[PDB]
Amino acid sequence: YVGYRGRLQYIADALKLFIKGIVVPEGSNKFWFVAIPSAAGAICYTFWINSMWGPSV
Amino acid sequence: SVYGYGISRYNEYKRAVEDKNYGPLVATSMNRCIHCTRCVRFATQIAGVEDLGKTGRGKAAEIGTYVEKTFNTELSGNVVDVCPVGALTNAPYAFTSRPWELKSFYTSDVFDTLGSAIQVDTRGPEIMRVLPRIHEEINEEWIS
Amino acid sequence: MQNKYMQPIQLFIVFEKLNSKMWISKKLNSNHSIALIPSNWFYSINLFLKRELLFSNITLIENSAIDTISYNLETNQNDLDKTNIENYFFKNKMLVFYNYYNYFLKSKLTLFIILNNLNKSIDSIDRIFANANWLERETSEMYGINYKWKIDTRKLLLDYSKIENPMLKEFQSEGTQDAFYNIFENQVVVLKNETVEL
Amino acid sequence: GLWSWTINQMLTPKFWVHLRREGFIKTWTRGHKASRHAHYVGGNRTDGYTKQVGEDEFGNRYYEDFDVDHKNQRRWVEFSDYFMQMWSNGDKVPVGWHGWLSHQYDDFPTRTGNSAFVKHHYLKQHTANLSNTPLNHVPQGAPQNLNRMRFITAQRDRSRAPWQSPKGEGVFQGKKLIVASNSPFIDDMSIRD
Amino acid sequence: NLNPYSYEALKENHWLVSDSSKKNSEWTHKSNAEQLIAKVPIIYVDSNIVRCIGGTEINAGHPQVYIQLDTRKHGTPQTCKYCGLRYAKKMD
Amino acid sequence: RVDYIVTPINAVVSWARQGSFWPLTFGLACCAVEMMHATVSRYDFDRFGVIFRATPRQADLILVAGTLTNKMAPGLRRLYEQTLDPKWVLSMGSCANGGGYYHYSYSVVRGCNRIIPVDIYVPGCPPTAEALMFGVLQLQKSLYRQINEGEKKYNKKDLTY
Amino acid sequence: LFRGEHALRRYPTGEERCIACKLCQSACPARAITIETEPRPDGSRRTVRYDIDMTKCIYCGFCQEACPVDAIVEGPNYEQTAYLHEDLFYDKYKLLENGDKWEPQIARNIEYLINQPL
Amino acid sequence: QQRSTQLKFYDGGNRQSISGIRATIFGATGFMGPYIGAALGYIGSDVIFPHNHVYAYDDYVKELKLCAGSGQSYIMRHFNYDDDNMYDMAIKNSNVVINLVGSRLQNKNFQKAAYANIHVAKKIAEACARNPNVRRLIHFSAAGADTKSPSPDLHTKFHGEEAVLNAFPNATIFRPCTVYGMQDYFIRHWIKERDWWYHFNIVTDDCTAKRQPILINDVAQCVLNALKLQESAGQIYELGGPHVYSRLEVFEMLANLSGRPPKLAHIPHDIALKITQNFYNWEFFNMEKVIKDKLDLIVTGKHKTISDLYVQPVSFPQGAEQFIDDVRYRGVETHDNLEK
Amino acid sequence: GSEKLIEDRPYLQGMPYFDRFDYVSMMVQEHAYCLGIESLLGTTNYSATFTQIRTMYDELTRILNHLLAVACHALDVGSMSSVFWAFEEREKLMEFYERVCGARMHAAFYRPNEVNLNAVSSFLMEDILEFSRNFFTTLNEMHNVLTYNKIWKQRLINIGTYSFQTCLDYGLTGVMARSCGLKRDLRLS
Amino acid sequence: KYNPELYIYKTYDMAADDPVWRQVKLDLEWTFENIAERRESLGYMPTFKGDPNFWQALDNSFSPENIAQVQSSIGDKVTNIDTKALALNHQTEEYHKTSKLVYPIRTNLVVE
Amino acid sequence: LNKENFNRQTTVLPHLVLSYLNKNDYNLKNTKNDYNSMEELITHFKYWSKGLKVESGYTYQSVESPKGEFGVSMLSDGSNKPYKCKVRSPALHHLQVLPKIGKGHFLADLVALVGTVDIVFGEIDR
Amino acid sequence: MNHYWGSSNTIPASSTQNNNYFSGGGNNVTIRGNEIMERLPSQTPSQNMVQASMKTLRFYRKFCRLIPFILRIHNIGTKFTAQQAMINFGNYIRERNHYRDPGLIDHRIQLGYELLYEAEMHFSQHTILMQYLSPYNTPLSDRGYSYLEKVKYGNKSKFLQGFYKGNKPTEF
Ligand SMILES: NC(=O)C1=CN([C@@H]2O[C@H](COP(=O)(O)OP(=O)(O)OC[C@H]3O[C@@H](n4cnc5c(N)ncnc54)[C@H](OP(=O)(O)O)[C@@H]3O)[C@@H](O)[C@H]2O)C=CC1
Ligand code: SF4
Ligand code: SF4
Ligand code: SF4
Ligand code: SF4
Ligand code: SF4
Ligand SMILES: [Zn+2]
Repeated sequence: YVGYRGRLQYIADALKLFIKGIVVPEGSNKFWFVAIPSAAGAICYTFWINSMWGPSV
Repeated sequence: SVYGYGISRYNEYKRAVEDKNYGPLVATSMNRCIHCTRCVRFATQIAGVEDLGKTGRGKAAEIGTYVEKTFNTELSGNVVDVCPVGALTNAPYAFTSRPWELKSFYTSDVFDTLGSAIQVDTRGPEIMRVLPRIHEEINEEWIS
Repeated sequence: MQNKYMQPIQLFIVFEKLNSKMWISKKLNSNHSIALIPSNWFYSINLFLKRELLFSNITLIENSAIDTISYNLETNQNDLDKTNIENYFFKNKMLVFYNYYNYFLKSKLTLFIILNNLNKSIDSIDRIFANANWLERETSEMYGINYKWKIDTRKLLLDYSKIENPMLKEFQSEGTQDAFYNIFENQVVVLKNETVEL
Repeated sequence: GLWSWTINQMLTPKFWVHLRREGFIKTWTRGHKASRHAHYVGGNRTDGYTKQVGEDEFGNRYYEDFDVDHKNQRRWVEFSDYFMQMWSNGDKVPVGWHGWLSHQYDDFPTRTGNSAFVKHHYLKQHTANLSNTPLNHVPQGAPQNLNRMRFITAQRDRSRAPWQSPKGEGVFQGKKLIVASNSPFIDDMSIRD
Repeated sequence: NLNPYSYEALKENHWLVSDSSKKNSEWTHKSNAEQLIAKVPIIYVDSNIVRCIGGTEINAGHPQVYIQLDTRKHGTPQTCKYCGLRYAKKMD
Repeated sequence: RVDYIVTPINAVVSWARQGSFWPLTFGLACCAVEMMHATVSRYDFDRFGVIFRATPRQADLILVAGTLTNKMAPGLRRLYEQTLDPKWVLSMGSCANGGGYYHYSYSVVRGCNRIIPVDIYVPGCPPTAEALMFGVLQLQKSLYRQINEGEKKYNKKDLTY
Repeated sequence: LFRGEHALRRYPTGEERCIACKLCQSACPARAITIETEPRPDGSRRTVRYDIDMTKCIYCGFCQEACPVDAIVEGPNYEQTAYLHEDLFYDKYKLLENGDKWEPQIARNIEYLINQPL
Repeated sequence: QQRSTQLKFYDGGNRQSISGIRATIFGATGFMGPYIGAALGYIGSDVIFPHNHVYAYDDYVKELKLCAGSGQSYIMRHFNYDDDNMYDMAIKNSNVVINLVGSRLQNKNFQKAAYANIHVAKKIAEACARNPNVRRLIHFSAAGADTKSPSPDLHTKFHGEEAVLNAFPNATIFRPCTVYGMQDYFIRHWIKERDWWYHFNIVTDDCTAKRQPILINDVAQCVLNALKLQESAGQIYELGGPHVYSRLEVFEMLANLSGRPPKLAHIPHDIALKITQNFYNWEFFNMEKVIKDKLDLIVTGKHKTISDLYVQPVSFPQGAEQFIDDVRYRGVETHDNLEK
Repeated sequence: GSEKLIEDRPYLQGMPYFDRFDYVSMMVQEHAYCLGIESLLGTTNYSATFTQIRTMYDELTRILNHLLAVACHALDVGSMSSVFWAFEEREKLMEFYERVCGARMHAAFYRPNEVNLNAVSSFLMEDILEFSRNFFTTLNEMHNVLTYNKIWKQRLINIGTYSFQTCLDYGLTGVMARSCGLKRDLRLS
Repeated sequence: KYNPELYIYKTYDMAADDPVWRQVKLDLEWTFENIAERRESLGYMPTFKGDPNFWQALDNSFSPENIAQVQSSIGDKVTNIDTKALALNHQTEEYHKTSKLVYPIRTNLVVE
Repeated sequence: LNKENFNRQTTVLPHLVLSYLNKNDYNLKNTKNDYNSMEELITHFKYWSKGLKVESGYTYQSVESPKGEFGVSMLSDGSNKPYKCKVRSPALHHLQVLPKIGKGHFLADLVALVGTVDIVFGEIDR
Repeated sequence: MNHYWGSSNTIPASSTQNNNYFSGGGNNVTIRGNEIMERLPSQTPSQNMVQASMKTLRFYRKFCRLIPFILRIHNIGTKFTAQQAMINFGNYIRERNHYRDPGLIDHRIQLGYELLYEAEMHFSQHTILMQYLSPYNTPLSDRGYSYLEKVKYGNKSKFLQGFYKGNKPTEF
């Protein structure tokens, strides 16, 4: 039911993940609690660099 | 339920007799009247009024008065308490509720100078009705 | 009852000091017998059952208390006999029934202990039977039967910060305390219970 | 929302027959109406389109085909309202079609003649869920109820009816304010010959 | 027509104030079933005793009840103690 | 001049929020057993996109299914507070609605609405899987519609002022 | 036999089937059915109020099972989700309307069920 | 008079009890509205709240629905706020009418500030004079409500208070001074600014303005006592703290309670006002907030006081300590403190 | 507080409370309550015994409980599809059961000494046979992934090894007693 | 105890791993086939068919004119209220109206 | 093979045993109803208002539920409501022994044992 | 000993040292234990009211020794001071001073110890635990107090004050 035959579930999931708010618990270091997701995301997108799609491509 | 057979076996149309009209104090249902003579005996011996008797014979005997009239003898509340079946009931309390939903507390009246003991049955914040209590030292088991 | 059944008179034989009173009825199965026992020789009876041949192969099936304070025969009052559990319960204030199953004899035994002391204190079989820990904890939490020298006295099912014995003849159905959400406290608070009545 | 009927489903005699019969609008709308499977569009058998078993009072069309691969998927209904993929709800069905669609009874609602259900005078049209809507059922004593005061007064008057005291100016026979009683009953003994 | 709470009215409607418009009951009982049943006509029955169940078969309506159509006064109809239907004598 | 784009943005946000109404993996009693049966293959809540999330910090739909007692009300309030915003609440079963059979029990919360705010309620005890699905669909429709309920008034230029 | 939405049935003439026998109230295992009855203006045995607290109603159908005149019934309506806990407290008029909406299928079910022992 | 303010109630009840008070509350979607609704319903009172707050899925509306028990609270949806018929229907059978609708700190337009306050007060008070069932009428005004105040919100509050007093002779004009609470806008504002900066708190003046903060629970208790007092009808009441404190003193008290070192970076008031006026305003940034910080908000004593209602408010330091336990600075603590 | 709840209500008034006790197995508890009521009444349900419907309902409840336990254990161990398969089987079983009472998991059809003889269809028996074939197929499919999987074996082999004396001390019964080597079962006694 | 009978999981079919289970499966298949053949022998099946006349206000014991008048009073035109049929079915004890399902049960397609 | 028989239609006869062995009770049940028998009406009223009276006594009946022996111990003082009703659920016994069985196991093994203990929280809670 | 109050159930001060490099030690009298309380054995039977009183005094002292940690952990120190909480608990205990049954006293002591351990384990909500520690006849020190009753019912007797308030709802 996500669009026509549920063809856009992933886009809706990403948009909803953006939509929901996040609150850092007062019992933890906000600096580290925020830096961990940002560092993980920066490391996550870097996987595209070490990838070959063909001969010398 | 206790001393009965358990099932019924008389598969025929039942006899019917119309109810009477005796005022707003005695609710009459002659169909369930088993002609137990309780009303006649109580009126003749306890209340002292002479208006109840057995009319007819066979399976069509009428448990009621011959002529159409009301029973006003200051003990009309004892007629309902005297009928062994649903022949006589409290018309003001008719269809009010069942005994399963009434809470009864024993107290004493103040309406009469005797203050005969009674039991007041109530349901929640609303008082449902009152019934006589057996007090041989005040009023036996009858009330006004 | 077409199976072989016999009273466990060995209990009174070993005890040699307690007048044995046993009862067998067709309301229960053919292998169920109920006997009244004094609380004095209760731990002794439990140990003797726990460590005796032809009886060591036993396991505690259930344990429950009966508030014999207000248990009254509603109907057929004249039908009471002179050796009736109903009369025995009417005589006492509480009756603790412990039902065990003996696989060696393949039978069911029900020890009924009559409690009349105001403290409702009895010995604990938790140190004898392992399952008796949680059972006795629940029994104490519900009926107030004080298991002396018990393995654990911690609460079992009663609500936190609540001191009551709901499984008692005095306790009404609705209780007394009800929990709402206190906005002035931004948390759950507890106040008096004002319940709707039928 | 595009391609309600795929090429594979459109490459069948059933699709051509339905399009020639019911038109392009109806052919496309069925996929948006009651989409259950791309291979089940208009039925599972490819020889033709399943006939319309009946029509609901709310415009819904109920059909049934035994060629479905699932036993619990025998009868289906297509609703008229298809604003969104999740716009329609299971409360739009009529009472007559509810028993047939739920396999409660094989009897189905009939428009005229012999009817599988009785037609009494007190029948009222079935409506969808009024919850979270202005047509929601209103209890007698609710705060938003515009006449909860009357219901409260009636309930109180059952055992706690207040005494109608005087309101305003009136005659006073001494310290006793003179006001007439309002008892509906009439004392005949006081006025009789 | 007669004013409520009269002695004649009390004698007639079994010491009750009958409501003609039936809106008073439709509000008190929260249902217009009183007027809906009042829309029914009076039925004449030949037998002096009738068996009423409110339906067509046993357990398909209310329990069977025997009503006596032969009373002291001729032509006095009786409403069912189980259903809203009323039956009267065929002739008198 | 900010409502023109916001309205399409509001519609897209409503569609996205309806598409990922993840129920909380928090069930207690027979009503929760029925809800779990509603997660089975036969009852495809995945068709509507309902995927159970274990953590309240990552959940959006609170499926209160079971009986609430005096020993669980503070935990329920703490979970409701810990639920990430925006949040919706659906109480399935009579016990979660109003106690049900234990409405007169001393160890009953006597209603889940007195503990946490509830958006939707289900009547059955236990409600059918179809009943739970219908309730979820109604809640999703309400959430999609509630985003732009026409609270703002339209100016003379047909613009929400 | 699906015990769906509680509803008040009626005779084919439309008259109230409830005979104020209090059997439903004495049979509701949680006492979820509340009745307040007084003699009708015509004298019928009908209640002034008939309430069913769906918050405390198990929808068990015991009232229908013990119904004396086939008044209380359990219609097939299962989509009774309520957005208000106050709205969930159905009453006499609401039950009458619910029975009016789904009387036909209820009538067919009643006929089939009666035909089971018949 | 012609409208009896007598409303006899049994306050000894609970959430599920009956007190006899029927109330209509307008503008309760803020911080005080939920508190007032919980306070009234705590003794078992009937509450009706007309609301049209955007993004209705916000916890404010659902929590306001939880102010009273089930069957005792009603939330009227999409009230027009300009319909006299709707206003009359809202308090048709309510003996209390409480108007807390007022310009938000983020609200900046002079027209909207004048429109909302003045028009809402006039219409609500006029409707209150058309329904005789109303026994009490309360208007939640600002303590610093004055005609010459540079704060347009304060000027509109003073004008609305005058209009409400004119339309309904027996109104109760509340003047709270920076009520402190959980969802408040002073302690929460300071905490939010400090956490967003993590270095200091932005100030636009010398922080010399005097303030008398009060507890939200104290305000609710005072409101209940005033509703229980007949002489409070047609009276203006002021709610200030037991002791007066400056803005710098408030910052120092907050720092002492929390342990975070108070660092305040000062900025030019003129440039700050120009920037906050030349842009869109939010809850954490408002020209109205700047003007209020450049304004004195103290209990002027020109009318009745909380002492007239006979409620002794608790210490603002005690309230702040109760409210900010978890935001403490993680200093060196004993080994026993590590096990919290 | 189900104990006091039942104790403050009539005998029939506390009937559904047994279903809520054992949520997975609502028929075994109802059957036990009916048997206990009959024993207190000193009689036996002749119609229920002669119809064998009590045995069929107990077997269906046992099968449903076993399927649910297998689903939960597989989910806990890490198998996510056996839960779905057992849930489909339980849905079929509940559909069959609801034909006798109208509820999926709380039927409460068994009365103390009375049986609703009208609600008995031979089509129910035929569908029960078909469901038995389907359940045999489903059990084979489930055993194809859990019986011989090395991961499942190493996750269950010698785990929680109890014995006869261990079971006797704490009174472990049922499947636990059967696994402990104890041949105790009230059905065959 | 001196001669145990051990059921060992050896085959991919748990039913095949027990001779009694295989026999039960064969019996179920045979019974299903026999029932199917017995039903196929008739080629038609009776089924419960409700009638609007079943929801009639009065029973057969009532008079014919009275029954028609009662049916007209409720504005009933769907149930059969014919006086001739009412007189003909006076005091009848028929079972019910029944329908006949005709084999084979196949989907009714609208194909052109 | 018959042509108009349910036996011809279905080989299963759910009423055959009861009809052959208890024909008197079968006929009594299939013939008389509360809508037709006044005694049956009284029975329906008593069963729906006060319930059948139970003789005073204490009994304990156990049934082999799938989780083990589920027992009910009912003591009735003669009234329509039992004086006491205790429930011995095998789930409680399984919960009481998990710590004795959980000792020495890892976290995954503990979860697996909790799954294999066959404990239903409703049965334990009562 | 192998008990929740045992000396060995103390959290080490350091990750490698109990208290210090020269001696050991830990805090468990005023703080929580290292591990959970597996078992809570029943109190030994005291046949003398003197022993019962000694046990009651020991329980009161133990409760007082944890009043600071209980208040600090629950963030409920604003409601009353530690001495104020101790005084309120003493008044509450004095309310039950009429007891004379050693078995009842032992059962009450066991229940109180269990409740305190539950509070020590933070298993119970703070808003509910405040019921025992709240002031008997004074307003909570975490919120403002209104003397409306003291002013209006100034020198009014208890009977008059009760008559002026009303024991039930005035509307129904
Ligand atoms: N906070 C303080 O310390 C002080 C506060 N006050 C005043 O006290 C009053 C009550 O406080 P509080 O509960 O926190 O409320 P808020 O100031 O936080 O919020 C304003 C309230 O009124 C509504 N509202 C705002 N603007 C309008 C408008 N134009 N038309 C209609 N309704 C509107 C809001 O609803 P919605 O969600 O729809 O916007 C909300 O319910 C406020 O009006 C405030 O000015 C006075 C002195 C000090
Ligand atoms: S008391 Fe009743 S039963 Fe007896 S004769 Fe009179 S009417 Fe008949
Ligand atoms: S209640 Fe009694 S008097 Fe009335 S009809 Fe029944 S058996 Fe007869
Ligand atoms: S409402 Fe019914 S099904 Fe749901 S948990 Fe309660 S008793 Fe069980
Ligand atoms: S059993 Fe039927 S007729 Fe009797 S009171 Fe209940 S609903 Fe009314
Ligand atoms: S369905 Fe069951 S719980 Fe609901 S009102 Fe009827 S008897 Fe009571
Ligand atoms: Zn009738």
